Amino acid sequence: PDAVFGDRVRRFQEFLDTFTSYRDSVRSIQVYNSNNAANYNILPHRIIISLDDLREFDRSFWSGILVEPAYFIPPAEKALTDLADSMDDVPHHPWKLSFKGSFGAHALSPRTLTAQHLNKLVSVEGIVTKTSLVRPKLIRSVHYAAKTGRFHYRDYTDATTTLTTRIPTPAIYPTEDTEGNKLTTEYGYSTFIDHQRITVQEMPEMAPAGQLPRSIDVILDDDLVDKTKPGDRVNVVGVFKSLGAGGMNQSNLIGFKTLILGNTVYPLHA
Amino acid sequence: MSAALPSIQLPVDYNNLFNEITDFLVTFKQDKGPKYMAMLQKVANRELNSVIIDLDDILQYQNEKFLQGTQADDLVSAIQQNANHFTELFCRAIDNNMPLPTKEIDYKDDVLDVILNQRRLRNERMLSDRTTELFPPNLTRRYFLYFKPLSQNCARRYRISSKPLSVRQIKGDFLGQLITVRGIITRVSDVKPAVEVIAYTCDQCGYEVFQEVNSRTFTPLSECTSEECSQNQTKGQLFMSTRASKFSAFQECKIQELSQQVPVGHIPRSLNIHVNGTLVRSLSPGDIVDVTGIFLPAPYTGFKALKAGLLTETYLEAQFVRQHKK
Amino acid sequence: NTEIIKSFKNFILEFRLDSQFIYRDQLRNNILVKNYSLTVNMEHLIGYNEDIYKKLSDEPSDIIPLFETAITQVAKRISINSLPTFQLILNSNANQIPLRDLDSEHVSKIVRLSGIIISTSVLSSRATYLSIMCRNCRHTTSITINNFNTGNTVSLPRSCNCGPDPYIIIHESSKFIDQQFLKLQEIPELVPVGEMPRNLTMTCDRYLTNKVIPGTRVTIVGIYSIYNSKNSGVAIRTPYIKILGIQSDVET
Repeated sequence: PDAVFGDRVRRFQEFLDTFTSYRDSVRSIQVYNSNNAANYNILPHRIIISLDDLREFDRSFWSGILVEPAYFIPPAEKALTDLADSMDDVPHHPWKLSFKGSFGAHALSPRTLTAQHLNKLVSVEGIVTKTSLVRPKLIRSVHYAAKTGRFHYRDYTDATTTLTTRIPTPAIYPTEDTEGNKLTTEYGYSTFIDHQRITVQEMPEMAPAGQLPRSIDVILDDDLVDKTKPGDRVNVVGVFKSLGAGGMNQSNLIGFKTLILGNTVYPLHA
Repeated sequence: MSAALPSIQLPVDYNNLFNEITDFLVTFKQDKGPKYMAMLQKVANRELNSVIIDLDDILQYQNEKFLQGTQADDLVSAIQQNANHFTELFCRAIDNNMPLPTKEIDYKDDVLDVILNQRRLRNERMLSDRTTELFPPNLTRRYFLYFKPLSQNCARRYRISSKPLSVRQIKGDFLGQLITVRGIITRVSDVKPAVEVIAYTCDQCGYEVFQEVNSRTFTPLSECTSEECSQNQTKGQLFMSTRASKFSAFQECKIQELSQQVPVGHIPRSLNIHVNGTLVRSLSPGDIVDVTGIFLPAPYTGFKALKAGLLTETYLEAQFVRQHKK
Repeated sequence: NTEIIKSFKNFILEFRLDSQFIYRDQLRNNILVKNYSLTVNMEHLIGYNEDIYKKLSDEPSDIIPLFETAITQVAKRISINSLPTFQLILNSNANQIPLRDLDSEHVSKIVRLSGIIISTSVLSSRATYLSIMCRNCRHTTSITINNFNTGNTVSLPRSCNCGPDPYIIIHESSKFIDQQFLKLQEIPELVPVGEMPRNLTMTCDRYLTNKVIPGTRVTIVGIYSIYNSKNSGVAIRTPYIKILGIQSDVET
């Protein structure tokens, strides 16, 4: 990595004192992970950040997030975890963000999208309409050989990662190290997360004259699984990613499906 | 290797935890002879083939050397994270400390008793007239292993894996542990002969090759690679036989919710369950049961269409069932 | 390709009727509102020069994407950072071609017609300027597509040897536009006494989306083009009209 990450992590270390109330709530998560171990021998790792001190610290970083979020969230991702280690050193894992938001000018209802609002933080609302099912998903695989001792490792991430894009690894089955070995896939020690795609359309009360509704489909991951029933009035915040190939890879009409990689799915009652 | 598939060290080690398994075997005094002597020998006397190891005995054996005598690492909390590597290795301790010629070698109480001797004595007839590959160890077992959880009083004393979780409570992070669920068995299929080891026959060089079997996919071999036929131009054509291999029973079912743990919203769900071993035909649809067993995902199936979320299919192996309305 | 920009770049700067000249006052008032287009009346081309319209009438698919870059070199003589490619919307009135008689001769020719719109579609995304990196070499590049002829006419290359098509699209640095996919039915007063009313399917670009409700009377000026998907014959194509400029009536 560059200095482009380098100064960028350092400025998110000045975000622990001006609004140090966020540094209080990290310990409260570390409280319930100890006192549950005191009864046996629940809380997620998601920190609600108001998008309100960022106007009062740096206007060139607050307007940075709402324009190109694939370059400022993964820096602020790793900056939070090292502060989530140095304060809490007793026990021996993403630590995601939320963005409460103080909702900006990207407050667009799902009828007005897709044109210049790619790669931004939209705040879409509406009525949920499909509610698909839950399946697990592989992230890390730890192999183990018992003829030479040591464990092993394999990262594996899909195109629906946290925010960015990298070289896609179609890792079916990592086996057969540089020896004569029959490697073993340790379950339990590996990691798995949940995955659920729901589709949301616009509200029929704020609709225009008689037409068909236009829906948009949002991916939820790592925390918000089984949060809303179908047929609820839901406000969602995410990043308007757009993945897939538009028929240019298969050497041969329509193309480029769009998704939202949601964070805060926040039920409303109005 | 370096810079790709690196080595992450772990705080849990596996080297020392073979020996404390061996001391949980027949060298045992809490229950004339111990309970693991005669129950092993009764199976060795071909009177049973389903060795049901309990888990509460692991807990009480820990307290016999906990704060008394030497210090040893925990095993019941070691099982509750892995729960699958402690199945092929717990049997690996058994075959050394087990007397084989205790029973008569008489006529048929089970089939493949005379041919396995001919399988075993011809292999030593292969290694007699030479002046070094034998049968694989997972072939020659002739029993099974199981586990039962603990719920009543042993956890209240000093503090798990026996809580009656509903089907909707099963997160994605339990993949690899022991769980206990409840519900209503439906859509149960019949018994079908599966396979776990396969015996070919070269028919010219005689050397029977084998391989291991994994779920729903296995590939047949090429032509013979044994060194008597090969390194020439004449290589034998090998053919599979069914009277020379090990089969087992297999079944499938689906467990819905018990309709008291259902919410007022979402619609009830189901898990797939494979029953492998001698507990076949022990379930019946339309009842209320409490199923235990390890919970591991199904591997990659082909065609690469719905994949890369792997189509994990979240099935659940069975170890012990506890019915209701006896 | 060469110097046909300068024969059009002088047309925007120097066209002038009696006192107040239009295409430097329609280009300036469509930037302050952030509208990013232009409306050329097609009679004013052939009054100024005939050699320009001779090229545009023969081969329109290769010259209208040359006029779109002749506008964006003029809007940097007025504003002085992000100015995209402008869009050209044109309208005229020669003679309507009825929807029934569209032969095999009108392939890639400016054609206007009329009818009633049946249905619309949902919006989509087409790529204009995308960024490519190779998987092994990691040699970055940038392909800028501006022409529109629906499936594939410009694709990824095969080498920067390396493998079959080693190229990946990177989704973090690109630009996208919209498409609309209407359908259009002929007017029932040109009655098919023994026939059913036929229909065609159009496309629309970034600034004509969401303009017309189903059930109106429109007049549509476009390029009658062809595309060859298999979605029933041997070497069979299918017709469709790439709309550039929908002159609806008052909506009423």
